[PDB]
Amino acid sequence: AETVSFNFNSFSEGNPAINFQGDVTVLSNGNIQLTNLNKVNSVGRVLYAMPVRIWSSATGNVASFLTSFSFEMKDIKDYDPADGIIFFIAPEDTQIPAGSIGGGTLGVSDTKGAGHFVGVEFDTYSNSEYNDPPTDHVGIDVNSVDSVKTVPWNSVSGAVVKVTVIYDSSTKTLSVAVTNDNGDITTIAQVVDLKAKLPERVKFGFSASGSLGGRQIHLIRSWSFTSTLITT
Amino acid sequence: AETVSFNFNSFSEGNPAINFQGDVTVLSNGNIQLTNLNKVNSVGRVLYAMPVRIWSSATGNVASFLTSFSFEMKDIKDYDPADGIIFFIAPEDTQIPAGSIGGGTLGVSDTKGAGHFVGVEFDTYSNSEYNDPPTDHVGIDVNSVDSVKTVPWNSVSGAVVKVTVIYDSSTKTLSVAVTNDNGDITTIAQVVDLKAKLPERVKFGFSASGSLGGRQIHLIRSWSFTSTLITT
Amino acid sequence: AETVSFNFNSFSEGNPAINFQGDVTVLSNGNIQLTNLNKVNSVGRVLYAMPVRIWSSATGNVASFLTSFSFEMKDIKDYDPADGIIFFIAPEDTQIPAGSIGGGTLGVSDTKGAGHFVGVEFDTYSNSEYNDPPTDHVGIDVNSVDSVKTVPWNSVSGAVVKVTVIYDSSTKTLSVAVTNDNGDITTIAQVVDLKAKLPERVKFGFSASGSLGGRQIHLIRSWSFTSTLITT
Amino acid sequence: AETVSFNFNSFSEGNPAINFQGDVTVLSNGNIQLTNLNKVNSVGRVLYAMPVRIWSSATGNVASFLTSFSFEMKDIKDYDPADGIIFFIAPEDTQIPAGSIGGGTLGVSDTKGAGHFVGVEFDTYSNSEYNDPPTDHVGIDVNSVDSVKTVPWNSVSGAVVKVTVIYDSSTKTLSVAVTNDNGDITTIAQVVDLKAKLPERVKFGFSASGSLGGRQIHLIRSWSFTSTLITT
Ligand SMILES: OC[C@H]1O[C@H](OC[C@H]2O[C@@H](O)[C@H](O)[C@@H](O)[C@@H]2O)[C@H](O)[C@@H](O)[C@H]1O
Ligand SMILES: OC[C@H]1O[C@H](O)[C@H](O)[C@@H](O)[C@H]1O
Ligand SMILES: OC[C@H]1O[C@H](O)[C@H](O)[C@@H](O)[C@H]1O
Ligand SMILES: OC[C@H]1O[C@H](O)[C@H](O)[C@@H](O)[C@H]1O
Ligand SMILES: [Ca+2]
Ligand SMILES: [Ca+2]
Ligand SMILES: [Ca+2]
Ligand SMILES: [Ca+2]
Ligand SMILES: [Mn+2]
Ligand SMILES: [Mn+2]
Ligand SMILES: [Mn+2]
Ligand SMILES: [Mn+2]
Repeated sequence: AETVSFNFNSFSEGNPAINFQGDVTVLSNGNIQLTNLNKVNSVGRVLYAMPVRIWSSATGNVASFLTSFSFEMKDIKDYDPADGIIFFIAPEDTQIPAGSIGGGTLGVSDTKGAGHFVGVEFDTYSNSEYNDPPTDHVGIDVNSVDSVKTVPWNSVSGAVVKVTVIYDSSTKTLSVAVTNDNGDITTIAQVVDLKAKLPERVKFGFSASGSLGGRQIHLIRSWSFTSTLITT
Repeated sequence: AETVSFNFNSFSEGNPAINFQGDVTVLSNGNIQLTNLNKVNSVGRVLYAMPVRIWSSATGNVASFLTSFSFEMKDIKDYDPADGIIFFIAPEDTQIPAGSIGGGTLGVSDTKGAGHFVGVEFDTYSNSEYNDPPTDHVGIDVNSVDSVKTVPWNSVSGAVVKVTVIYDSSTKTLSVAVTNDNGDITTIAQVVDLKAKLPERVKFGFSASGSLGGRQIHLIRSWSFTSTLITT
Repeated sequence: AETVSFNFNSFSEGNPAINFQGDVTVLSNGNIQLTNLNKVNSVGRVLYAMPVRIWSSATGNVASFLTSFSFEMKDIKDYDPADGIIFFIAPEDTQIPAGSIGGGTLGVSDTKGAGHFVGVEFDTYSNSEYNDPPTDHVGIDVNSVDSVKTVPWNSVSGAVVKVTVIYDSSTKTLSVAVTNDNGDITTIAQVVDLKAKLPERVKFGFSASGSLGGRQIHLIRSWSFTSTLITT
Repeated sequence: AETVSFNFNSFSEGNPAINFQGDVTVLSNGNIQLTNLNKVNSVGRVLYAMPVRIWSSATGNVASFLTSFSFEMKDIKDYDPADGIIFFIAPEDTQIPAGSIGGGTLGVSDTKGAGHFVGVEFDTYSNSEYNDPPTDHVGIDVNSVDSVKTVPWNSVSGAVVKVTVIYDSSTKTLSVAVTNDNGDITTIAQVVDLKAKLPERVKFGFSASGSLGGRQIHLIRSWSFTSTLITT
């Protein structure tokens, strides 16, 4: 049993266990602020520094995992509160796309909206170019920000959201339970075959992005995670 | 939207919010103890007092939910660690099976292993009459202790186990993640139509059982739960 | 080469290898509950029945021990979570001080806070009369609850805490390491000359107390111990 | 609260969480074998992949850590039962010494015994060139295999040994508790300033070596670890 687990109640610039990319920043309170409010097309991403072996080519066994995190998206004048956050899974060599425009790409794809990754996105801006629902939403993404599936949701400015994700290898099911400010849960599940979509080794993390007129605070407050790959 | 959220840090058999059936007892430390270690074919169960409306005959909507709980199973001389714990959902009028032989029925089915309920079992004994895996296991049961699906698990005596369950109405999936002592995680998911297997009004709870030579300590420590049904 | 080792995964007041002093009871789950929630100034202690030789009056040698135990402390309505647990070493004829007032004395000292012992305390109520720090803390005590040194700590109700203690004769150093709920560790060390503060034969154990308004669950889940006295 | 914690009950050729240097090899049973029996002056080391930040340049705070593990040293026909196993901390760029001659350098220092590391050695051969005690022994080394302090010990062929170390950052005390096969314990402590002897980012692991005439099986069976640095 090859297992990976950790728990962050706060963060601090300096911990080698974390990989910072782009305009990421660690506030004084311990929170991670993914984007810069004075930059255009800002993009910041945080990843667990250590790669996770989600599946073996030898045994063909895929790992299952449980994870929970919490974030916040406070509005600021006078920009459009966009574009949101996305928890994602990518190859360990992953970097912010070359010449990223941020915006509706959430920092994980090119302009077309494609890229190499898997993710649960929290959209606060309806990008019609990526077939985005009309209202805020939660989506399951696979190599594209044009979600394979999405569900209506609402991002309350200054609210702290609680999220729980469960991946079951046996069924390739990716479950997401989102708990809003008002104690109401929201959920979206989807069968995503990770062994088919990503390499044996990957990195998990968070990405947020903005643009010219679309900007907002993107805070990642906590994150606990555990993954287990059977080796027998 | 219709929501129901509650959280139990510790229990008290003098609390109206919970129904106590069988030989359930609440130890001075707040712990719920399902089986009586002294009794034979001891059956103990707990249910949340107020029924939860998991679906509408008017709208046809099914509710999604996120509930988590921690329990503990510990051995004793000179019996066999048995039989197990099971998180179940059933009709609001549910009661322990008439003339319950406890044992491998986890106190929710009849001798043939059939009852009206959907739940997640935590098996510590391999009953062949119910086609059980040769080892300890976690199983998804739908009206029978002859699990729809199962996963090799390991019940470590004296260890506090954390369990997280997600029910996505849309896909009808029931995902489960269990954290062991060795820090490794175990998961199991399975599509189940609550709407087709259960009434619109149900009750959630826990139940355990023992036999003649099969007995062990079954303790439910904490339990949080939130479910939301859309009415629009 | 004189060694004394044992291991308790659970307890039972039947087994005589342990003295039961005070309001201590043993729950059906095998947890040694040290205080009586319904009593005022309750005090309950537990000692390993066999006295341990921690130093020879022949060689002048002192023993080294490695011991680890796990406890739990949980709040209760509607009293202040008090007062704490203390692992301690004392003369084999040790008993709860005469007319103990529980509370901050932790059941090991008299009113002023003086007693004949040595232990690691897990204090959960700042007692100014005993120069207690402002928050919960772990302290090393020598014939007094006015700790020789303490370190900031936090008690999480219902949380199962693990502790590992090492005592090195050569350096007369007592090193503690607390493993909290969240996963973080808290340590504290202090040079304590055992052969100078106690007699050849002593008894190891736990204690806990309470007052009129200070009450809470003080459990002892497990306990392993190994000591070795060089006789060569 | 910056914390790093993991737990290996076994290992696997392929886990990204572990760096393998030298003759290291992973056995079919999960053990790690540090030295190659058919090689001269063999050297094999295993390290925790992620670099650990033991102290901060900003807060001047040094972290504390708890860690335990078990290993096995078995004889072979018909080489000399040498040289031993060392648990150490070193700069994140630590590599097997250049031109390493193995033997009594335990693969962590040069021919004169010097090196940049901190660790607990389990010496099974007496190297007078490093001022070694005459009998098997455990020692606290600081940039040298000429131990800062040692304690008589005994390496029993085939025996599984359990070790627990505690580093209290405040007193800067490094404490070690070893448990021979016969259940007896051996302890050794010594103040060591990590903030002074090592950089901010270091790595933990195990090392072992042999010579042309001295060889033996060095196995690392398990390893758990928790370090915490105070950010506030
Ligand atoms: O809250 C529980 C607490 O109760 C006591 O606290 C000391 C208390 O004594 C009364 O004499 C004084 O009037 C008041 O000012 C003091 O605060 C108990 O001593 C303490 O250990 C704890 O149980
Ligand atoms: O006004 C906000 C809006 O601005 C653009 O049109 C960007 O492409 C979108 O992603 C969004 O940020
Ligand atoms: O040994 C215990 C075992 O005994 C039988 O075989 C019962 O049918 C099981 O349910 C279990 O209680
Ligand atoms: O006999 C074995 C012995 O051989 C030499 O003398 C080496 O220097 C030692 O490290 C040890 O390996
Ligand atoms: Ca968008
Ligand atoms: Ca069974
Ligand atoms: Ca106090
Ligand atoms: Ca040597
Ligand atoms: Mn979208
Ligand atoms: Mn079963
Ligand atoms: Mn104190
Ligand atoms: Mn040496």
